[PDB]
Amino acid sequence: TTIVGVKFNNGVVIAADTRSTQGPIVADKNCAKLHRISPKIWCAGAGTAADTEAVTQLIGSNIELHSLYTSREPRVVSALQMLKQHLFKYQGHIGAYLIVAGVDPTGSHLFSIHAHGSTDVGYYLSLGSGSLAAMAVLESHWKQDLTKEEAIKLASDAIQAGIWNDLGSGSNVDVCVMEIGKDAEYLRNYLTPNVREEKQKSYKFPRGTTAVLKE
Amino acid sequence: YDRHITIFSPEGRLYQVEYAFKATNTNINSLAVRGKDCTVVISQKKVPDKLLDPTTVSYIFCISRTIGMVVNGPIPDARNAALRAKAEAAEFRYKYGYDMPCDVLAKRMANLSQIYTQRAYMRPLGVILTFVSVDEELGPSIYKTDPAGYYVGYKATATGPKQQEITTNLENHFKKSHINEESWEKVVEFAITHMIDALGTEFSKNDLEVGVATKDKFFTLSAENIEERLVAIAEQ
Amino acid sequence: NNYDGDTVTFSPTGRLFQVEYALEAIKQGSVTVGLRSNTHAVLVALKRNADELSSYQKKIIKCDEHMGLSLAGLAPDARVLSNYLRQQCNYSSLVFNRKLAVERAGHLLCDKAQKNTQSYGGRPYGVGLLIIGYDKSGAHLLEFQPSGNVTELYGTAIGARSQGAKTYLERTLDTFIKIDGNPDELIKAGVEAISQSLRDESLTVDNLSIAIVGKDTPFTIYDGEAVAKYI
Amino acid sequence: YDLSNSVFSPDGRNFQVEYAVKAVENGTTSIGIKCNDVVFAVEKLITSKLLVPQKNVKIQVVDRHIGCVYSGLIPDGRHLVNRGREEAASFKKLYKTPIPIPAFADRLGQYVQAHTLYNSVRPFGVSTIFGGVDKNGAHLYMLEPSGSYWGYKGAATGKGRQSAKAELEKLVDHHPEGLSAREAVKQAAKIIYLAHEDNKEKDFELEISWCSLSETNGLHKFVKGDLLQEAIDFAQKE
Amino acid sequence: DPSSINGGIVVAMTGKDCVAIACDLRLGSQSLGVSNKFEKIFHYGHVFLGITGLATDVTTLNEMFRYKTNLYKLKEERAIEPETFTQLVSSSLYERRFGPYFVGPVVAGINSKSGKPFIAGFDLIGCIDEAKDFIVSGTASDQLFGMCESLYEPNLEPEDLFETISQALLNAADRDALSGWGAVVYIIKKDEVVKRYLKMRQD
Amino acid sequence: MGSRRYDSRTTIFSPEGRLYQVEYALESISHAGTALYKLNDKIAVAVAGLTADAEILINTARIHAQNYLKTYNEDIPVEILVRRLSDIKQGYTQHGGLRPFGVSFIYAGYDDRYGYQLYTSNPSGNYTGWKAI
Amino acid sequence: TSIMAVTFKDGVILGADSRTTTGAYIANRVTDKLTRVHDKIWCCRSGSAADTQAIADIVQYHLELYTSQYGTPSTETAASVFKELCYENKDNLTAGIIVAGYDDKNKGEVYTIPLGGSVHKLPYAIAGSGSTFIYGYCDKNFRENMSKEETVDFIKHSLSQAIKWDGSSGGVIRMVVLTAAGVERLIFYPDEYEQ
Amino acid sequence: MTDRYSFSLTTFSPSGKLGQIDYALTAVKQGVTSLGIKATNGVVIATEKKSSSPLAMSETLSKVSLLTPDIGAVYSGMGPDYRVLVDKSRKVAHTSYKRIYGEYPPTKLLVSEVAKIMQEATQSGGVRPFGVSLLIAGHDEFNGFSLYQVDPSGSYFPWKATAIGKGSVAAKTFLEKRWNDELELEDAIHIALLTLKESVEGEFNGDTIELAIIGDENPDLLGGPRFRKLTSQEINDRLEAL
Amino acid sequence: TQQPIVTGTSVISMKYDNGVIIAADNLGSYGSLLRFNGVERLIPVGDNTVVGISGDISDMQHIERLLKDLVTENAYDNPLADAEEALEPSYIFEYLATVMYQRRSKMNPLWNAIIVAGVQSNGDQFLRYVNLLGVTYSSPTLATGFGAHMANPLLRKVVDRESDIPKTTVQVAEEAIVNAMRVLYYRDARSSRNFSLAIIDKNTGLTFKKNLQVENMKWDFAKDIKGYG
Repeated sequence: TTIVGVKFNNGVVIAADTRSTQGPIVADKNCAKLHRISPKIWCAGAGTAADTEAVTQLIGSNIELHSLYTSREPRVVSALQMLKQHLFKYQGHIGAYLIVAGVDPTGSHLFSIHAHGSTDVGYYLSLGSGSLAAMAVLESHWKQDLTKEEAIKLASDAIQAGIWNDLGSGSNVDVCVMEIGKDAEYLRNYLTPNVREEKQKSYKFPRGTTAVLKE
Repeated sequence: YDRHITIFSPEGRLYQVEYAFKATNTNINSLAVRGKDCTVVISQKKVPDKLLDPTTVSYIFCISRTIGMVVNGPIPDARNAALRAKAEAAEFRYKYGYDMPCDVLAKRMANLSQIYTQRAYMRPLGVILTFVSVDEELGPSIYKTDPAGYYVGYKATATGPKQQEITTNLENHFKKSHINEESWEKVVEFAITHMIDALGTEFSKNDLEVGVATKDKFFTLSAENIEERLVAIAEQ
Repeated sequence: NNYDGDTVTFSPTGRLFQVEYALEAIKQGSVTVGLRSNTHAVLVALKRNADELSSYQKKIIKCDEHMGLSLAGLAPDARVLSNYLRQQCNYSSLVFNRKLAVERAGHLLCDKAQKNTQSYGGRPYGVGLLIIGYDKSGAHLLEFQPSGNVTELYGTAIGARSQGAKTYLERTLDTFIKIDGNPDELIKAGVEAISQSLRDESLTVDNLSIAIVGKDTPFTIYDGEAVAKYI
Repeated sequence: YDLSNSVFSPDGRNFQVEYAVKAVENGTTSIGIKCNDVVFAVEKLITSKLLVPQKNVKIQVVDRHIGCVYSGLIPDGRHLVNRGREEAASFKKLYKTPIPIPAFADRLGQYVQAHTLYNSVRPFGVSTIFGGVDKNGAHLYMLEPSGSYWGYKGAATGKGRQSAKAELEKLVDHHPEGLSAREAVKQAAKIIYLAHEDNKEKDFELEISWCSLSETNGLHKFVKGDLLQEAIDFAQKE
Repeated sequence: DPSSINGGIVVAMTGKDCVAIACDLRLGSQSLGVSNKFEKIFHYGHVFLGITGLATDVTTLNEMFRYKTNLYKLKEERAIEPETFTQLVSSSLYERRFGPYFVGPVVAGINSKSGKPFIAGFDLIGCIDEAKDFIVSGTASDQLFGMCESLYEPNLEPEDLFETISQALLNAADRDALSGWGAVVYIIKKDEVVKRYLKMRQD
Repeated sequence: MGSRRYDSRTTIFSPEGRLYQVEYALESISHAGTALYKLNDKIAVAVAGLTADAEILINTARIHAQNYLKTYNEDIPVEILVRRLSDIKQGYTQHGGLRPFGVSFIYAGYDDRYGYQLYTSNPSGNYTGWKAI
Repeated sequence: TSIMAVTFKDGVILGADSRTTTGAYIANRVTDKLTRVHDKIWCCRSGSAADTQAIADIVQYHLELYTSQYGTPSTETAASVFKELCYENKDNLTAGIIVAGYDDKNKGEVYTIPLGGSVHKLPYAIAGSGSTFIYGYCDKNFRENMSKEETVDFIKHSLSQAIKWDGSSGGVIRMVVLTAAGVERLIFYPDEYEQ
Repeated sequence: MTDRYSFSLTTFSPSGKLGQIDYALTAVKQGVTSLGIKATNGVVIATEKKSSSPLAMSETLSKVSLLTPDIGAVYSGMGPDYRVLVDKSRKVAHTSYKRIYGEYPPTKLLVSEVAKIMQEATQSGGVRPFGVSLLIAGHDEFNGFSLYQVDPSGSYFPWKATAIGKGSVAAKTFLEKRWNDELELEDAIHIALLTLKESVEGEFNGDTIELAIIGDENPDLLGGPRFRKLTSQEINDRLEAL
Repeated sequence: TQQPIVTGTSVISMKYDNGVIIAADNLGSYGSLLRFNGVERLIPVGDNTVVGISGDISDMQHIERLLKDLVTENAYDNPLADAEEALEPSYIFEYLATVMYQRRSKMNPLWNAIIVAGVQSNGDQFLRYVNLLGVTYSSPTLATGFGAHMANPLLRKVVDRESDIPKTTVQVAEEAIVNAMRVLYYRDARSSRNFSLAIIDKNTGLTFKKNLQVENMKWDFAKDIKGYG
């Protein structure tokens, strides 16, 4: 699994791979790893998929309740605090590693959370099994003066490198762009460089091949 | 027993809440006005007994860094409400990672008052609360809560026995034209002059207590810092 | 009265009538006298019986080898308080290996009695107590009322017709304080003091109990033939 | 409307608290005077000569720097002092510093006010005068059965509270620059002796304590010995 | 592990306007067979659930989901949909975070409103795997994956889909020691539901 | 004076041996309409008075029936469910201090042991089978 | 990994590195190990990140309540809160915490709280894995009543040595100065202390 | 300090009436006329707003709340009770349905939950019934558009066009005078505005009434929700064409 | 609790004809690292009690806070809290032993070895030992940890039995204590050169000597040792 997040001048971009495996066998080749906590706050998770999904859903429900209660737009810091407190309450037994990114009235924010509840900030972050290749790519091709398209290209490059150079990652690239003052964030497989070739021979059996005892 | 516990009368009223409202009136009057980027609250500090220490007789509490509260009513319930509000604001800051908005705290206190009026084993508090702040997303903000669990925001507000005169003068002033002064000292002087117009007694420096909520923080003015406005008002 | 159904109601003049009824319950009890000197403390109790075929109820309860009490009023409340005092003395002797002071026991009883006069659902105690003890500060005698008021006196008397014994103790105050070398003389003084409260009655070996504590004297109770020579 | 603890009257009053104040009114006279550095004085009624002199101490000590006196139902005052000791110990354990006098006053006020919110309990029948010395100087406070408390230059409560208040006001007016410690003790003794005139036909015992910077090292100590006798003689002379 | 004690194989494929779900019938204690009539596919309204793993957990999940489905139908006065049932199954599985059932549940069915075939799989703790091609569970998941990666074509007719899923299931079971003892195939169409039993070696 | 507001001590006997609250609830039901829910696939219930308490009791009955079905793998007999609901209603008439329910129930159910049966129940907790209404 | 606090003459300066490693890999190349508890009285933490963050949040909430209710907390109050949190969870957390503060009365205070929950004041404090390599140097070049610039130079030298000789320590050097003037933030890049 | 209020405060009268519920209904009746009309493509909920003081900002308090992105509510009666009940309903809509099934609850089930909450106040110990009557407007995929009324007794009823408050009888008569089978969202809004203007004594502008609608879809507000609360300017524009 | 982190060193004590002497160093070792210096491990309680603690120092601070709380509590409503109702070494030791045993029984011990020393109100010298597991015993000479193996043999050469106690003056006991501290600094790798010493005498009272230093050490002969053959 590879997940990256890059903060440009007026927003954030979150990208991820789309392969989920159990042991040495690929379980699903089109898994979605970008989670919608708030209409402007999106998180991506690595580790135990069920734990990540459940924690994201619970935090999203609590965030929606808070936004209804306060009649105010939700903030990235609130989700960060809730996620880190929930993860710390379980002493790391909930194995989820998260990258959270959002846009709120206070600006644009990007954080990383670990399974034990520790959090950190940065302008570019990478998580997952193939996070080292993505981190190397980010260190190679990052500058503080980035536009939207430069960031959306950097994220794709990092995810592709992590896909190529890690056995735990593969398939397609999912992108999500958050910018101050607009929604966007509707990419959904920007790149799909893993198209399978056609089979040499068709394997459709003629009708009546299988033996039937009773119906 | 409909007049002794918070249960409905045959006409559908709660007499204990009304009695608490009556108990909200010593008879100190207080005023709150919001300007361009600040909020000002003024209260009467009546200490006719010389044995009391004047600095300890106050009805204004700094709930959080940005939020201040002025209470009308008996001081024990006022301190109870102040402690509850401070605890709620601190818990909100710890849990959600950002400062509690003034209207959120007002809504929480209103919910607590409603719970008090809904259960038969807890009497309503006989105080009226006014929270003032400069919210990061709403600018100057004033919100008042009453013993009935009701709460609402005000452009300006007054609490006390003769609050009708102050309200009438304020609404006439607003019909004439918030306050268009960019410095909080001018707003404080305007509030003092308005209170003198409504409640003419030539307040001295020991007859007033002033709290100012700016963007950075909420604070209160000492007697030496209080006597400078009335000198400025007189020299004008 | 409309302010008498519970202990959590104040009268318009600021009185607790349940506590007053508990106090009046003491006045319907037998007279008990307590006194002390520099070295010894003595309690004298007059006992009662239901009829000629019944025995006389005990009026002196031992709390510890250096502290005891005598009761007037409801016996079960006295038993509860004595058990509490025994528990406190045992706790002090176990945890710190120090003999509990009489004043500490007085404070504990005051707090326990107060806690029953302020909460709905309970009632105040209905017994008065005279507690004697000896500790590092000497001999001590204390008087306990159900309201939680604990006093320290050279001599006192509770129960019914107690004014005679109290008047005798006040008149002879300068005499029994100096009685240090003779515990029996102090016992005689206590007996003569309680004799003033008798209403056409004679002291017998069946209705007289005498408890004593002292410097080199563990808390000792005399009843029956033990009190033959003190009559 | 005078049968339950937490029922408002049609005019907004709580009659149980007023009856508790009436109960406080029957108590003995207790006064407290603050000096520049504080001094607490109490009158103990000698109901009979059987009582052992100097064995029924009424002034209580909280931590090592707080002194408390009360007028009213003595067991209620003792219960309040125990609660204050618990709160002071908790504060000291949590923050390692002795609890400031305003914080202690706020804790006591919250406790007393909470004892007026439900009809399962009754309000305390005592009025408390308590004070001491902390990092911000010398403080004196007075707390009532309603839970309201205030800081005072001089406070008094009990049967003879009016004469004591008049004497305190006269002393405050006559000393705009403050009082010393020994002078405050002498004035407290004189005020107690003057306020004892509400009874006359009853012997009384005077108990004095003080807590100030210098001569007590910021701690609370009872005035006993030659100083107390000098104060008594000064009070008798006046 | 408890998931490899009783054995079992469940597979599910999608067709043009229908689904197919097939399962094995063997139930045995380790290497000793016990029963050859232990079906692992249950039905709730118009949705189908195939469970693999510990047999007692399979029965417990069947009873619990029948309970929940009956209560849901009573409350909402309508039959549950495959996606709603998938969410319910995932939530129920995650409820036992530390005491999870050793199960391999698979959900299939046709949505009444949209008519779109729907198939999903789950892990022991309730992670949804929504695949549009096929879903595989049991002690021979690798064999089923190898059989279904090839031989499978999108939008196959139910007649051809039956043959495809039957061949895949039979060839996967023939190479698994803990599965066999017959096979059951359900072809789920728009309110048709056809059930068939297959002929296979008895090992 | 903790709480002397006890509304006539709902769960006590009258001097004649009657229960005032139960009779008042019966009066309320008699003042209601004249008698549509499904407890399970084979049992239906009609309600009279205080539809909210009726819905609460119906939900409880549904939970009980589903628990019986899970436990025994068989549909619950009508009599068992009616008896459970009647015991639930009677529990509030003897202890708890709360007011009794104000709902009258008419159950129609089919089981494999009796072949179609009808019952009625009232706030007193007594249930009776009827040949016809 | 390399944390320090020094009180010279007018306040207190707290210094730290910015390297966070999840083993041999550097998880965060530039981390802010200096965390604010109050306006004054705040310093840096070592050890496990999650435990330190939780303790810092709890202490900040407690001191916010203390400020709102009883005035202004001292440095010793914050040290006591940290000590209680570390000692009651002795078998549950491994943080290690230095707390530094300023106030008018004492003008700079430092408190060290190692594993086990004990607390010591000391005139200067060093902690972390890299500090093991600078115990002698810090002992040979510390003087009381130094100027601000001398303190900055001393911290820079000690932290540069710790960064050089410790594998798990060292990004940039972050310093925070707390005096009567206010709170000042300083950053020193690798090209400065390596030469 | 103990609660010791375990007994119920609502009991049956000898005539079979529940006094507290009747008194709560009396308190509700002396409120503000709020009405709801169900149409073929939406449901409209309208109410009047009062001014406690001239200096009070009316927009700080909203008498119509969003329960779910597809369900909204209005009240007649005691405002604080309505606010607390709205918070409780918002919590219940998540902690009981959405966190289990992954979808927002249908309108009927949410109304059932709210009715259960209001009924629990009429039978438990040491409480009083809520002094509010609620109108719930919602849309769900299978049940379409629905409108419900919940009383303090906890009994809820479905309505096609209903009104509560002081002018409840006159408003109900006006609504029942002409209610066709082809009502549209804008037609329902116009009818609601006419009825509210007739019921009100004057000052009928955009800042003295509050209206909300359920229907269609608002992807622009997704960031779509079917609940839209009309702004004051839009209400004024609609009143200009009244 | 489960393992000590910052640990103290040996505490030694002995009885002389008119009182008790107890000494302990001022090190706060962190294993093999002498991390902390100037740590006082002799806690005076009242005017007649000294408590010496060896082992984990966080627990030492915890129980010294407990001792402060006990001293505060003893003065409540106690007019004779400084004359006749004051705390005694026996009461303090009983409280400490009860606390230690209760902590042991819950499997959450205080990793300390504690020596309580003082003079009783009747003039009898009190000197007793406690530790984790709640094991208590008394002896004319006591030592905890490492000093139990080296300081005790030397001290027992002066006070070997009870009858030797009246024959020992304060000067001889103090010299023996200083010599034992010097030997401990010679042979203990967790020892420090600086230590504190407390004397409790029935007549004079409590004398506290801080910032003492080990002196008169011998190192000259080390010039003659070379190699290892």
